[PDB]
Amino acid sequence: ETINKLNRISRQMLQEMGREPTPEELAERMLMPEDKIRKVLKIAKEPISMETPIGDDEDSHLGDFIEDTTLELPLDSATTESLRAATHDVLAGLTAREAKVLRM
Amino acid sequence: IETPITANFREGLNVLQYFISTHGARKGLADTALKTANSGYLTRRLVDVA
Amino acid sequence: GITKASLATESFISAASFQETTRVLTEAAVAGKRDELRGLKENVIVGRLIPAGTGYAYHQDRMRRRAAG
Amino acid sequence: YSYTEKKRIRKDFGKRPQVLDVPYLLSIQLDSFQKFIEQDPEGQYGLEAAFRSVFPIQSYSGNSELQYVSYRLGEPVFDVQECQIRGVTYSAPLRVKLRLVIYEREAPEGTVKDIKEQEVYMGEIPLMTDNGTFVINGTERVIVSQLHRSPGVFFDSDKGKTHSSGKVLYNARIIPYRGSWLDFEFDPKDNLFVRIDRRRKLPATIILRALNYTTEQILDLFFEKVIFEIRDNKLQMELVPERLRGETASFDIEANGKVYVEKGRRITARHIRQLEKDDVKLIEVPVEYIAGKVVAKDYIDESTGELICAANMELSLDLLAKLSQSGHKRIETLFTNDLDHGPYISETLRVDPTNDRLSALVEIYRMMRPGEPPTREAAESLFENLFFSEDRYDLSAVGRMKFNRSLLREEIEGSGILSKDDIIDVMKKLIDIRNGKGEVDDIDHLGNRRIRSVGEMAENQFRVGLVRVERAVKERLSLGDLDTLMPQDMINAKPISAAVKEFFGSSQLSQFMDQNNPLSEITHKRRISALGPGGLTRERAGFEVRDVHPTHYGRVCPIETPEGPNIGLINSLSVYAQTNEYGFLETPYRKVTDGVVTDEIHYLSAIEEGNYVIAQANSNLDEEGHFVEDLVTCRSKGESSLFSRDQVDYMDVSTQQVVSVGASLIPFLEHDDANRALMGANMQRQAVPTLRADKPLVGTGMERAVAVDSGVTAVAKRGGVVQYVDASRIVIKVNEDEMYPGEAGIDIYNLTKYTRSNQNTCINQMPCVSLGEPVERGDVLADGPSTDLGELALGQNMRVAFMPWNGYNFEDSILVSERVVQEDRFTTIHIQELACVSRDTKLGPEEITADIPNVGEAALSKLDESGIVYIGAEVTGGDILVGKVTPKGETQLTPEEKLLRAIFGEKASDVKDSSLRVPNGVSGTVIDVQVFTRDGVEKDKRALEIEEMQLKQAKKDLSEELQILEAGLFSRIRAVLVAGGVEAEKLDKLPRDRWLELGLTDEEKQNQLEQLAEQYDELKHEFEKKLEAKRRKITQGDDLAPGVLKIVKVYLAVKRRIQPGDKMAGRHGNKGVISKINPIEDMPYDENGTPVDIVLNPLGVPSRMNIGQILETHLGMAAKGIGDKINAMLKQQQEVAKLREFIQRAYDLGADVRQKVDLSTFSDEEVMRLAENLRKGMPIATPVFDGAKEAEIKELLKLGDLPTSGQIRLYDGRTGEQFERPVTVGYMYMLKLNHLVDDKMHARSTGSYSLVTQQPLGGKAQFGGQRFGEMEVWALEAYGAAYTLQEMLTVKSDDVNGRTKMYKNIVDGNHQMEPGMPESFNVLLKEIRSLGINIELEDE
Amino acid sequence: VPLDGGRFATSDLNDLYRRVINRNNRLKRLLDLAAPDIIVRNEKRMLQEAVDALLDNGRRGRAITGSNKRPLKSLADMIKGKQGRFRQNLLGKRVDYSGRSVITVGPYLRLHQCGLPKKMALELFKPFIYGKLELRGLATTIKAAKKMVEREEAVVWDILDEVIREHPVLLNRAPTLHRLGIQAFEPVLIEGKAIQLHPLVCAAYNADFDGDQMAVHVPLTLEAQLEARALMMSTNNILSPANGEPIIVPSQDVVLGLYYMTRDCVNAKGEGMVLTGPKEAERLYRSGLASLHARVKVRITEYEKDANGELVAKTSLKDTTVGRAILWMIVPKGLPYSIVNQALGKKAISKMLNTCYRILGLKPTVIFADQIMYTGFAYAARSGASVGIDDMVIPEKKHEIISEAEAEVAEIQEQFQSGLVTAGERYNKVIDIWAAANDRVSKAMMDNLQTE
Ligand SMILES: O/N=C(\Nc1ccccc1)c1cccc(C(F)(F)F)c1
Ligand SMILES: [Mg+2]
Repeated sequence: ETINKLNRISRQMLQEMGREPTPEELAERMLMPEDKIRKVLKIAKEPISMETPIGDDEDSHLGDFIEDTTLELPLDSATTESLRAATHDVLAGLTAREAKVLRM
Repeated sequence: IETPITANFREGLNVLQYFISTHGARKGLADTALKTANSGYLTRRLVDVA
Repeated sequence: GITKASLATESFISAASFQETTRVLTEAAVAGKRDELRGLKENVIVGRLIPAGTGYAYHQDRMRRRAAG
Repeated sequence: YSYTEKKRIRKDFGKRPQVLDVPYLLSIQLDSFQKFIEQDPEGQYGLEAAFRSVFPIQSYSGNSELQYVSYRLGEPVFDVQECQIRGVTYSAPLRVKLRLVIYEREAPEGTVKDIKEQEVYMGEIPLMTDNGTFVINGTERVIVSQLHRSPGVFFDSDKGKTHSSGKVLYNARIIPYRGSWLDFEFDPKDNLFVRIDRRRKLPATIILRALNYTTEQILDLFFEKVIFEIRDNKLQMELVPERLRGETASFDIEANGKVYVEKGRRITARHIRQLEKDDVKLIEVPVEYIAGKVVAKDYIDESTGELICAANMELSLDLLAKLSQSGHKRIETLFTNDLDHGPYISETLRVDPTNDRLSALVEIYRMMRPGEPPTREAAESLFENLFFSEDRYDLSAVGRMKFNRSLLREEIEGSGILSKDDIIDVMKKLIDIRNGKGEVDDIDHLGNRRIRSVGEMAENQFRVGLVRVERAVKERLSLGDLDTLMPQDMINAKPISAAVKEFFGSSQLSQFMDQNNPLSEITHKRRISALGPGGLTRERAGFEVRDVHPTHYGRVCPIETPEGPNIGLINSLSVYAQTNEYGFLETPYRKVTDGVVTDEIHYLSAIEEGNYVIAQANSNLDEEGHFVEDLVTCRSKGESSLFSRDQVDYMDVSTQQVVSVGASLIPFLEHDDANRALMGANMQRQAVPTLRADKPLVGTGMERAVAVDSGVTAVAKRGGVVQYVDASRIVIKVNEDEMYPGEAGIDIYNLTKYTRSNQNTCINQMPCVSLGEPVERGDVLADGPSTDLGELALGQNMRVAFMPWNGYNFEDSILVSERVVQEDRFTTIHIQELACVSRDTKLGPEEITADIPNVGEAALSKLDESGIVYIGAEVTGGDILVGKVTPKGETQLTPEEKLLRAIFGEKASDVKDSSLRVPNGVSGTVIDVQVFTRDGVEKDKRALEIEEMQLKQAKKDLSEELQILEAGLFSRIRAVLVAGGVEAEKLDKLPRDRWLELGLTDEEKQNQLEQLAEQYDELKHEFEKKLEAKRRKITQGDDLAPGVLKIVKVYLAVKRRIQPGDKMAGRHGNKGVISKINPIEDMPYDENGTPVDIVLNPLGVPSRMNIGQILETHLGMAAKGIGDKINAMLKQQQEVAKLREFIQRAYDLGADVRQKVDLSTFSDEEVMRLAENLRKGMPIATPVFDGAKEAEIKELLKLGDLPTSGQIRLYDGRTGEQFERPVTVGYMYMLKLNHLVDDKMHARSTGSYSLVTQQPLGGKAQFGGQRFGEMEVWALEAYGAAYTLQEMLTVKSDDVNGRTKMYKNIVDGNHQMEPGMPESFNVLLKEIRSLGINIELEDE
Repeated sequence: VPLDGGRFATSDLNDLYRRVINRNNRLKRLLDLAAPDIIVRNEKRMLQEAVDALLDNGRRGRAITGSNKRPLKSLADMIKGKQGRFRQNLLGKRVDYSGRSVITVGPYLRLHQCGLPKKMALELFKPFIYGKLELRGLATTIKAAKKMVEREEAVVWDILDEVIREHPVLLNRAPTLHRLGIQAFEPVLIEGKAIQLHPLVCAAYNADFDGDQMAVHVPLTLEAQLEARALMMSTNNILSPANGEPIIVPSQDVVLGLYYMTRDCVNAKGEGMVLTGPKEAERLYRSGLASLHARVKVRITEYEKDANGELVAKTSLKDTTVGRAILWMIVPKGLPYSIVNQALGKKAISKMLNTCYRILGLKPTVIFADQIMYTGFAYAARSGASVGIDDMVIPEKKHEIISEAEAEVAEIQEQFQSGLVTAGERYNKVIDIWAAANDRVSKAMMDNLQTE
């Protein structure tokens, strides 16, 4: 209902301002804290079909371009496996009780 | 056409002769570019069958 | 004809590749068809060694071990 | 002769005088849009027309009407430059007056109230640049002209392939500009059928019934009448004597006591003549002849009131009896002949399932919208709404015109809808074609091919916006309260604005201008496309439409078309071509009246040109211009042959008009095979500009036109003397004759300086004029990129030798001397725009601050306190342009990392480094930085520095304006005051500000003083308002996307020179890729000791037949000869006489050319400069097909001191020994296309990966791996290599496990693979199993 | 998964699945509320439609995705894929450890190698480089190794020279047709961004030099190295699999070289003299005393292996030219002098390699071919062959042929004017005379150009 309420104002104010109300303009018109315009206006958007075609009409579709950011680079994982050998080596360099206490 | 190209490339070709050569050119490019696709399709069918 | 002969293939995974996928999958799914691989296309699809060339040694060694003691 | 022509003149071979000179090349683009947005006080196309169409909008019966008054386009929010920098669209607000009237309920019509809402705003429509371009987002964009099937009626064949019985078929098609298609077609049974759009087939007559025609009137329409009389008793007949043609006597034909024809004797022209001259109106026929004859109208029994026979029924000997005894004297029958007049419609009725109008309407409505129950009002509404509604249907003007014309009508203009007469006429014509009289048209003809352009299309999209606003207005006017709402609350902004924005922003015809090159620009702006909306597709249409047609002559260039997926679906516009009044393509011609060739020009369209006989561009006439030979090669109707002396109606205007600006720029084109010429004109558009714009040494004479007409250069608005010349600006003092009385004046040209182009090349203007120089109106003030002194230089000509050099030239390969890379001539300047975005995450806002986790002092050095790189700082790959950091909290580390941090006491930051760094390997100098900020967020340090700087620069510039202007005006006041009251020394003493008080004796000069006063003060305040406006435009926070707080754009200028791997080509379609860059030491040299720049492989010359590239070489050498000689005589400093002599000698050249020449030119100051400009080489113009000849070239070589062969002795720079045989050396113009090798080059080891299916994907512009396809797989399969293939499709790509497990082994020194299963197939399993299909992996 | 600007993007299946859920749940509700039949039926049909749309869309109504006209992609469309019949193995797959670029010549190369841009080889072999850097202990850890090669420290180039040596790379061109479309080469580190490709191989790839690009792939696993070297290697395919004829046949410049080399003019320096052997024949030529082509008798020693696995030798005075004499130095062992004594056209120069292969075996044929290429390029370069505008000779009799043939057409035309011949027969006649004329001019210019 809030979103709709914003739309209503944006309609008159579209030609009334001759350009369009500033992003903070509809904010004063509305009751609440008014910085909420950004959040509400953003979250209100509908997700884009991951099958949305881009370029060439070719089978390249939007979803094909979305990379995995949750993965871990091999150039790193190698250094994890290496760091194991590192700290494991250096933990053989102290007394067994210092080693036990540090590994603990 | 019953009036061939009487000139050649060492000499100049006039407007008409060149305009008439153009069709042969475009049909050449089109035909070859198509025969590439035909060849490919054929190899496809072939490796599929073997 | 070649395009006709390519139609019949024991392996359904192979057929699903170059033929009409939907029909092949259904028509195989009813008979409970069991794909044994044994071919190139299917092995490429499933991502293991090609039953030819360098790989021919492997598959052979596997093919004879199969249906045997 | 002009002023920059005195600087340099191009020696022009060729004979044919130019009767007409090349027009404005940008014509189409500007004219179209000029028509779109404009005020036209009538229905002629424009915003006015599109308004008058959908308007006025009345509600549904409610008598609340909204009409349209007038519209206006407000001044642009930002001008072109600012709009380019900021990134917004160059557009004007559309303000339209609407009038809302409310009629008193239960009228005579009168209004309760009418509110006129002043100019409600709908949308902002984009504006076209003076150069015919649009700026959508900060980017110059061109909308390609479209080529489609012209609206009207069209008759086709479809012989052959259908049914394989031959017999052809005949179909007509009515194609409206808007609305449904109406198709008519025959079938193998000769039954006429009709289909609306592509829909279900219906028997033709079923439409006629819907027009309210009973069967009797259909027969009455399509067939003639055979009259039968029963007079006395037993069967007479009316006979039109022509009816007996093509038929054999079925009985004794006798009348008037004289027997004209016996039984079994076919009736020929003799019998017919006899009957005609003996005038036999009525003859006696047997009762059995009507056994086949079909009755025309209905027949009833007068007494019993019962139907004897229905209309269109076959009579029998018994039926005749039953209608005879009823007292019927007359029987009307159809006139039917299986040869001449066909019995088609009659048999069409027998396949017609319907009876009356309502029946037909039912079968039509159920055809268009099937499955749903039909209604009377529904069928009527639909059928009336299809072709008969002013709303849903238009052929417009072109449509109505072609329609009426093709129907052999008189009226060239008429209603925009269909009439019963129209449909009936079309059917009649189709039947006439099936009957043998008349022919079918063809689609490829350019009379059936219509040309749209930006304006028309934009009009269409705006129209669509207006219909979707119409629905809204009616929807609101449904429930409305009287005086509260007004024409604002209804009409929205977004719908129209998004219609137009969706057009210019994304459309197959809307594309980024290709600006790497003036030729590229100008050849893009003239372009045609049969693709896009309302056009065909590559997949759809075959070779017929792609192919060159005889009608393409002089209209579309035969040799310039793309070579690829779409060939001939584009082409290009010809040189002299123009859009026809109706929108067709017409070409210039010379009218030959009687036996004289008149120089009067005449423009002929595709259909206009058809019947006339047209002469050749190449022909021999003399004196009065009478044809020398008794017969000359000409083309009349669709073909070319020898034609008699005086037959010819017309003649070609130019030797050029067949080709296009691109093809017209190829010298010695006549000597090149069409394929290679095509490729040549195709690649010439790809030439990247060079650092020093050179000039073509070998040329055409079009280059001047291409240079000037394209906006790359800066042309004088008015003539005068240059007051000031700077690398920044140029100020010209206007002559009084060209000058307006008020404001006095000077014309100030602000030059474009180094800035980003669309292709990321450098676009920069340089002044070609010097301080205090005379300039003429229409003269080049400053050259753009790749233009020299008003001509077009797309590259640099150079010394070339044809000979194999150690295989380094092997295929097309090019071998280039080090002298070239050292001279920095083929060097190129690239301008790249890199961006940095500061977004908003739930974790926090991103900072542009210079405080960056994990960077050395060397890293943070090149950045200021604010985090942005300094202007002018040279950077390379990895350098930080803009420091940026985004919050990521709580890293969540592991045990050994925790121990590590414990020992080394490091605080692992809550912030991650997002900073924009120069992409790998690219290196250049920073020429600019821009900072966009959300309106309301505090501008940072650097951005503020920038704002103050820009402010001061603005004030300085505006002040300069006002100063030069004011001085210019007061200098005029000083001059006018001196007439009638001259005081010379007295006037300039007192302060200049106090001058305006002093008057003058009675005269118009007092009123001139008045004028200068008014305009003075006008400028004075205009400065003020302009300054205020500029300041506000600087300070306003630009509106950005959601989530982005601020954006920093850095502009890098990289200078790349030339390296092996770069693509190079001549204008002749000869490609090459530089192989080795060889030392000047190893270069083949001549006896004089002068090395050669490039060594071309001769083997490339014979096979691909382009012989022009050789001629171009030869003449080129010759040209250089004329240069060298002069270079010596200038270095001799002989005197003006010797130089003048030699130059004139050059400019004459032995006989019969059209050039003329000097000594009208000032013998000292002007001549020496010309000689100075010629010393590099002597520029030559070879007209396209009018170009030079071997003899002329050899003669110029005689003047050169150089051999006739064009070949000399060359010595290997290595052994110093000679080369057997002479080798061809000369000067070839060579282009650097931008394929440049450090763009194309890519490599990847282990990069990012796609989420949906785990596969290699570039996310960093760190490129995704190469795609290994099916064919490559087969290639691996032919070899015995299993492991290469497995590793190819498993570990190197698709295996999320195997890839890393591989990497660790690759570093460990163990080469193996533990493959696992590719994730693609593993996903496919889930996809299959997601259905009701169980797919399992068995056994072990 | 989320995007930039806080926007979201998702597969269409959700839109589909969601529907199937909703309606399904609604149906359950309509059961517990005891709805009339007409309602629950409609709900059942709707559920059927939703499920159908989910599984395979387009077999009933073709439902459209939210706010977007384009029909939403269903599971059957997920399986089928597109570009005709391609299942993501079939169309292609992105692959790590690979690259590509514009290609250039590199005639200096042996047939078994290829020029590889330094930077490309650096980025390609990166993991190998990392492992080798800390194998010798030049880098403390893998991280430090990365920092080293990323800094491009001078020491890494030599390590790259190590990891490159015995380690073949696969080269591929765009239109792969037969198996020769991919071939293995030994990498040669080369400054510059272009790939260098041996000329003799340019035939197999159908690769011009006009800007065609080639792709490189690294054979990671040991088995891939040995597969590449023993199968996909350049030297291991010298023959087309289609027919036993050599695909390594010299292309253009080289054959013009050998052609210009062994050929003879009528009179030239050194004509008629005699020399001890090919050595002093070349010595005669380079010093400028004797012409490259002149009729000369020289003593040669040829070989025939015609004994049993054994090379016979025989010496004689052969009547040959200077060029053929010089060229003979290259021809290995058991080949007869008869093979080089001819004019050496593109056809004969192929049968040379062929006979060499069917006689001496693989290795000699390889090295022979290489030598033939080198000498071809060299001597062709020496020859100073070129093309001028006067190199193309038009017959002197052309205009006359044109004129007579032009008389013929006006003759047949005059016959058509008088009705002596029908239109079609006329057409055929005129066309025949013009064709014949063309043949005449062709066989004029052929004689003049050829023997004059
Ligand atoms: O004599 N024939 C022709 N002469 C001819 C010459 C110039 C322009 C137009 C026609 C001819 C007739 C049809 C089609 C073609 C074309 F397009 F292929 F060049 C050429
Ligand atoms: Mg090529």
